Amino acid sequence: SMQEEDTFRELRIFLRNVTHRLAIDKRFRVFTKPVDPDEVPDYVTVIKQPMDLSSVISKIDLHKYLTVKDYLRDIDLICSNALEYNPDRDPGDRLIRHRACALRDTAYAIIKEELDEDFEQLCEEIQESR
Ligand SMILES: Cc1cn([C@@H]2O[C@H](CO)[C@@H](O)[C@H]2O)c(=O)[nH]c1=O
Repeated sequence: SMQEEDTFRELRIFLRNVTHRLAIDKRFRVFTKPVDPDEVPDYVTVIKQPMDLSSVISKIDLHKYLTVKDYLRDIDLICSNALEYNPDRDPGDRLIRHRACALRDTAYAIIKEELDEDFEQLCEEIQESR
């Protein structure tokens, strides 16, 4: 449907806007790009599904997200990866875990305030019909 395509285009605009606001926050810099393999060579072995905000933008533009739920699974992945890969009591690990939790919480709070539930419901229904 042309009307369904308008729905998804609006979803994409909304997701780019949320992702931009996360990406510009200084606390979340570490999550804006894939990690440096030369810097952290065991990362690809420990973390099988790397995710970051640049990859999220790429996925939005590739029409990979048809719902906000599918977007949040990738935000959740950014966060869970950070908790799994940096689990220690040392301050560097604690800092990154705090920042990961904050990224997750911030994304969910923006969505809570700014996503219309009926718009998400529409997206989910279109997705489930395909
Ligand atoms: C996302 C992430 C990053 N880092 C460090 O910050 C650099 C830039 O991402 C990485 O190369 C790594 O040294 C980590 O140590 N753990 C992580 O989970």
